Formats: sequence, structure tokens, C-alpha cells
Amino acid sequence: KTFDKILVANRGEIACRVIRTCKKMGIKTVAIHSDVDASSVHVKMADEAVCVGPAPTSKSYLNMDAIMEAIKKTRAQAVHPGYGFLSENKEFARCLAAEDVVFIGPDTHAIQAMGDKIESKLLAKKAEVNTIPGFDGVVKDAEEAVRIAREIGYPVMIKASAGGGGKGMRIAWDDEETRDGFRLSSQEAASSFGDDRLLIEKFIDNPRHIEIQVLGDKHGNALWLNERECSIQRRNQKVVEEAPSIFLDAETRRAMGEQAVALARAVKYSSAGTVEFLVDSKKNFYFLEMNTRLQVEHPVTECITGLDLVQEMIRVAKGYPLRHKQADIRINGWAVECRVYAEDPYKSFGLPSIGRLSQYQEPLHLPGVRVDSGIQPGSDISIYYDPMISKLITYGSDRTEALKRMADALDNYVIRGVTHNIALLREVIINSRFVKGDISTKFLSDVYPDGFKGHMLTKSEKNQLLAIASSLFVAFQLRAQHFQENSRMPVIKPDIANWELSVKLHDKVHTVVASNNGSVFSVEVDGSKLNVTSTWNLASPLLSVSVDGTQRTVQCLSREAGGNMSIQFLGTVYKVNILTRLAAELNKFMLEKVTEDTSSVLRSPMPGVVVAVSVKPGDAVAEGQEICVIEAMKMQNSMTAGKTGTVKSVHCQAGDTVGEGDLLVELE
Amino acid sequence: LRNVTASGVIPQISLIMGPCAGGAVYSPALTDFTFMVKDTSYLFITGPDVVKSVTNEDVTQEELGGAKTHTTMSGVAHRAFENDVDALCNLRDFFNYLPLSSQDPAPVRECHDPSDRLVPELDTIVPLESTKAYNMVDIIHSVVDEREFFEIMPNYAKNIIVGFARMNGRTVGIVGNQPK
Ligand SMILES: CCC(=O)SCCNC(=O)CCNC(=O)[C@H](O)C(C)(C)COP(=O)(O)OP(=O)(O)OC[C@H]1O[C@@H](n2cnc3c(N)ncnc32)[C@H](O)[C@@H]1OP(=O)(O)O
Repeated sequence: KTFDKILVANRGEIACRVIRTCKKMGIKTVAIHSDVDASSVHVKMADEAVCVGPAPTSKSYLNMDAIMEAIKKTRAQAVHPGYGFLSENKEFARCLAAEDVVFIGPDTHAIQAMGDKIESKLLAKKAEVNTIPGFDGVVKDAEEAVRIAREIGYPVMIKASAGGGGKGMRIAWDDEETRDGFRLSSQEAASSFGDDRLLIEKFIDNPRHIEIQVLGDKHGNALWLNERECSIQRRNQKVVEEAPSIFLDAETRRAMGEQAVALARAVKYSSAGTVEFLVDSKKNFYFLEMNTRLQVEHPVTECITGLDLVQEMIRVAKGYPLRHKQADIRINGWAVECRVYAEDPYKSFGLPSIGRLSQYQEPLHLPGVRVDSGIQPGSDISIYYDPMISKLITYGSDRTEALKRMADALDNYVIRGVTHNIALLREVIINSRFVKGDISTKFLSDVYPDGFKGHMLTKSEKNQLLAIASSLFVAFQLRAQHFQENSRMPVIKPDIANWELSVKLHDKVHTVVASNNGSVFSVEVDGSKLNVTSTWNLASPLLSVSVDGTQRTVQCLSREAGGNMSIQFLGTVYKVNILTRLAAELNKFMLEKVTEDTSSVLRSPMPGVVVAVSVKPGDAVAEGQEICVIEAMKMQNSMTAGKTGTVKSVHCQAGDTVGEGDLLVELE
Repeated sequence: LRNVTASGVIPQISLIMGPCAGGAVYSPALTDFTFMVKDTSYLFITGPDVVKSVTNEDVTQEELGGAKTHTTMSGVAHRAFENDVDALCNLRDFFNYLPLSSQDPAPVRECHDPSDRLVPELDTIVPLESTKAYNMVDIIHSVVDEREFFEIMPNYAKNIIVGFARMNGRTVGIVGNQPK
């Protein structure tokens, strides 16, 4: 029937996906891991595991020789590398095939065929897709810049024959600024890098990035699946994707699907892969690139096609034909996917954090929600690997149902111990341009021109947040009074009919008066009447409240006796300081002393010998990042940074002996 | 005489809210916990005026008996709080842990935290390598009710952790090592 044993050459949720599929198929799965990944989820889910190497991936997941030893040691029949590590490594596939182990993925012909841009462009010309002509020559005269454009098209770009970074580049539409752009570049470019030869090609406006997936067959067949819209991205990495685009009608889907197949059938791509198109504002589709590997955006198409990509790839690798025909591939609903990273969205959109996970709870009780995660509580996330936490997939019958369900899943998704990007995901999906669909590949750069700031509250939302925070504050104050009765010392519950609070938010102080009527608190927030009803279970990480009929989910992350509370509301953490009337009135007499934040000055907490320094000046530093290791009484005290930035100076080197309080490293 | 007689009979808590000199400075030595207010409270027998007059040493009022000295170095004060309002707010919370008298059992309070839940986060805290330190506080916080822990002398004798917490509603005391 199928394989008896498959080895997976990857880690994390992608390894978990294969392990689950194999178990469904009745196939034993072998995992590989590094020494630090020995307790990761995919290692425990697999049937057998082999340790390959140490923490850095170059010696554990890219060490093809050590992996080959594991493959034969366990008598594995086929290898599925997933994506990333050795999915395009030809030397691995070559030496793997030399040993008659079935490789699941592209063959080496497809990897080399798309090895560079020349073969890819030539394929698009042969398969007949698009690849819009440019000018195969140098533009020299003042009238050639416009005459050549007139023959090929309208939107015309002027760029240097070699170079980049604005090396005389200008965007032109009509003939007047095309002539002007050329002559400016042709007379001034010679002063930059000594070259004033200009070329012209054709461009598109507000692009959208659209993928079409193709499933190849070893027998020559190939089918195309529904597209994916992948325009929400930062640092050239996608974060949110939608399957049933919006920029395509039935005819466009067929037209572009056939071209994606035409590429696959002309290189004989008998594997699963993706073809990337760019579409302009006028629905003109242009070829961009052909990808050979299971994409990270393959769990969102499955929810509307009803397929299982890993199951299909394994049967094709065994040698079975495709089990479906094109007429059976349709859109059964809508699906949207969000990638959750252990990153700070404020620090230039996604600066990696370092840490351990103390609380973790996936929203699997909600309808239409599928969470694909490679982590479990008590997992560490570190600098050696892309800080992925999970991929959250939500589907529904329509576009509004899938988006609403996604919003709910994000608020019921508990991640604590690291900094995550839920606030960014929760606001983008509710943005008026996203709901309508006016999204370009530079969407986030125009919405957040000054960086990510967090969810902005309106009048009614501030009243709901104040009412919830005030009612929760009182709920703790009432719980504090309920003791088991001591027969020796009677306890008399204070008859507090009204709680008069002064609730400070960012820079405003609000007047809030609350009273308890059982399960519901009646709260007056600056004259506005709100009724907050709940069960008020104060131990749960997820507190469900109803405020004037509006259903909210909030999380209380921290509490202090001084009135400080950290409450997450609509994905954003808000800091509120709740004092009683009396405490707030007297607190004005306190001196506003301010101390210095010296988080850039990293000193030795413990005497001993310095055995490692992870940095030199100029090195990037994340919060929680290990900087120095000291060694005394044969231990490894690790000193971490409290500031994100770069290193300014390294004051103590490995081999040096330091005492308590000595300066080790100074940050910028 | 009363402070000694009351020992082991009723809790005795002393919060210092300003300077304290002469014989007064000994009452917190007889009570059970001493708390201070940063940059406001002092504990010393004689002032800097006497130190300068008796011996050739130069010292100011904060260096001689300030809150930072007694919570970080001498081990006299159990914790200092930033200001008067925060100091009393935390004092109310601390009070709720203790029985009224030694004749009473540890208080038990309403608790919503299920007593039979697991904490998977503990399985991987302790490294297999003997030379790698870990934070003991991560274990303490995950076990105690609703992850609330009251730490005593956070800045003094950091190699041992002591404090108060609740488990299933009942007040308990926790002692443990800090391998870091
Ligand atoms: C060892 C023996 C014992 O059992 S205790 C012996 C008592 N001897 C002392 O403590 C000396 C008194 N002063 C000091 O110790 C320090 O200088 C103190 C006062 C604590 C520093 O506090 P500081 O903020 O400078 O206050 P201050 O000197 O301005 O005094 C404030 C007001 O209170 C008065 N005061 C103070 N101590 C006494 C005392 N023992 N008897 C009578 N009055 C006292 C001061 O005169 C002053 O009032 P005013 O501001 O002058 O109107």
C-alpha cells in the first residue's frame, strides 16, 4: 500500500504536521532533533527519534552526513524535509538518492531548472504565461525613451542598465516625464558610479501578491488549486494570508490556474509547489516566480479545497497518480490564516524576543478554528530558530464569518512568557481597508508610517475598558473579604454599598463609581451607565464578561496592591492604575522622584571567570538575549541583556577574571 | 516587655514611616516583620553627627541607616516600598496572609484555582546539565494559587528564597534555593 517508515528532516509544527498525517496513514515516523530540541513536541509525537547535533542548525539540521546516518540507522524508506533546511539542497538529494531512499519533494532537475532567473523567465515564455517585454538595448537619445515605450506599453520605468538603490530610477506614465526622467538620469548618473546607460521596462501600480498552488503527478498530470492572497507582510515575510482572494472571478481563476499548470508540465514538476503572480489595479496578471517546496501557506488552502497536502505528497512519492480531477476542486467557504511570532511588533515591526513559556492555551473550543503549533508549555524560544509560535487558521462560510471567528480566536489565545504579535494581527484583520479588500503588498507601510502603536480606543470602547477594569478591581476586593468563619474571632464584612474609584489610564484620570448587585456590577463612568455581568472566576486566564449586551473577552496579566493592573483588551495591553478615592486624594502629596534607567550597563552579578561572550561591538541584541557567561564553582551563570539595540563596547573578554559589579558589556 | 511577651502569641508587624533613633530602633527587632519606605524611613541608634565626632569616618543619613542599606545589605528590613500610599496598600495585602493569633490555624480563603490541575511547564525547567542554572521562582509561581507570591527581602541573601503564598486557599510558607 504505502511506506512503512518515513523520516522527517525538520523541527516544529511542520514536523508535527507530517507525524499526524503518517499516524493517520499508519506509517511510523522518525524525527531528528538537536540537543536543545530533545524535548520539543515533534520529538515526543514521533515514534523514533535520533539526535543529530548541537543547538546551531548548521550542525544539526543542515548536517546532511549525520542525517544520512540517522536515515540508515533507523532503516527509513522515504525522507520528507518539509521546507526551509534541506528542501532545495541538491547535494543532500543527490547523496540521498544514491542510497535508494525515496525523497519526498522536488527532484534535482526541478531545483536546478528554477535555479536562477534566466531559466525561470525562459520557462514563462515557453509555457506562454506573460513576462512583459522590455527594451533589449540601451536608450541613448532623448526621443528613444518615449518612442520605445509607445511601441510596448504605457506605464514605463527608467532604471540603470546595472545597479540599484535608486541609481537614476524614476517612474513615468506619459511621454513628458518619460523624456524628462531619461535625460536627467543620463546626464547625472555618470557622477555616481560612472555609468549613464539607461534601460526601460514596464511596471505595475499598487501590486497584490497572489499565489496559485499546483500538485504535480509522476504520470504527467497536474492540477491547480485555489489561489492565495498574500499581501500583508513585513520584512519580506508574510504574516496574514487569505485563500479565496477577492481579486479573481471564476474566469480569471481558470485562466491563471491553467498557466500555473503550463509551467509545471513543461519542467515535469511532479511534486507540489507554488507559482507566484503579481496583479495590478486593472486585473492584469504577470508571472513572478515558481517555487518548489511545500509552502508555509499551505494550511489555508486546505480548508476550502478539502484536501490533505501531506497525505497526497506521500502517495505521489510512492508512485500513485493524483486521486482527484480538476472538476472536483472548488471553494467550499473562506479561510484566513495568521502567523504568530515571538516578536515585539513595536520595534520596527517584529523584533525577536527571547524567552520561556509559562502559560499557553490554544483556542480550540471555538467553532471553525484550527491551530497548528509545534510548541507545548515549557518550551523555550531562542535565537537559533525563526521565532515561530503557531499558525492560527480560521474558516467559515463567508468572508465576514471567517474574519469574526478569527477575531474571537485571537482574543482567546493565551501566550505568556514571551512577547508576541497578537495586537498587530487583531488590529489588521479589523481594518476597514482589509475588510473591504483594498490591500496592497505595501499595506502596512502606509497604515503605520511611524511604526505600530497599538489598538486605538474610541469613546465607547474606553467606557467599556474602564467599566471592566473597575468591576474586576472590586471583584478582587470582595473576594479578599470572604474567610472561613473563625468561631473565636467573628469577622464582619464591611457594608460597602459603593466603590468610589479614581482610574488613571494613559494621561487621563476618570471618575468611576461602582456598586455590586450580585453577578453584575453597575458602573458609572464619568456619567455613562454600564452594566458588567460575568461569573467572575478570578483564576482563569480568560475572563468572559458582558458589558451592556456586548460580549467581550479580556485577560488580566498582572495585578499589584498599589492599584496597577495590566489588562489585555482587544489584543492590546493597557496599563491602568486604580486607586480608591482616599488613596488618590492623598497620593498627590507624594514627591515625584525619578530614577535613571541604566539598562544599557551590563555588570557581572557574580564573581568568576568569563568563559563566553556572544557579542562584539555592533552585534544586535534582543531583550533576554544571552550576552556573557561567567563560570564559578563550576556553573554557568548566564547574563542577559535588558535592552534591545546593538553593542557599543565589550569590556571583559573570555579568559578574563571579573568580580561582583564589574562592567562586562555596554549597550547603545 | 510587651513585645517579648507577645512573641509567638499574636503577629507583630512594624512599618517604619520616617526616621527612628535611640531606643525606639529596637522595637522592630522584637517584632516579626519590619518594613520601610524608600528614601523616607531610617533605622539607626545614633546619627551621623555622633559617628563623625567619635571616629574619623564620613557618612550621610541615607548611608548610615537608610532603607536601601537595611533591605540590601544588613538584613534588618524585610522590604522597602516606594512611598507611603503603596506601602500601606501592600501592608493590607500582607495582613491577609496571617492568622489573628497563634491559637488559630492558618487562614483559609475562597479560591477559584482548581486544586487538581497540572503544570506542564515544570517538566523542562531543570536542565540535564549540572552547570546550568535556572530560576527557582518559575517553579514557585506556577505551583501557588493564581500565581501570586509574596517575596520577602528580594534584595538580601538572594541565594535563598522565602515568602508567603496560598495553595487551595490555605496560607503556606515557601522556602527554597536559588541556583542562579
Ligand atoms: C539612645 C537613647 C535613646 O533611647 S533615643 C535618644 C534620642 N536622641 C535622638 O534621637 C536625637 C534626636 N535627633 C535625632 O536623632 C536626629 O537628628 C533626627 C531628629 C531623627 C533627624 O530627623 P530630622 O528630620 O533632622 O528632624 P529634626 O532634627 O529637625 O527634628 C524635628 C522636630 O522634632 C524635634 N525633636 C527631635 N528630636 C527631639 C527630641 N528627642 N526631643 C524633643 N524634640 C525633638 C526638633 O526640635 C524639631 O522641632 P522643630 O522643627 O525644631 O520645631
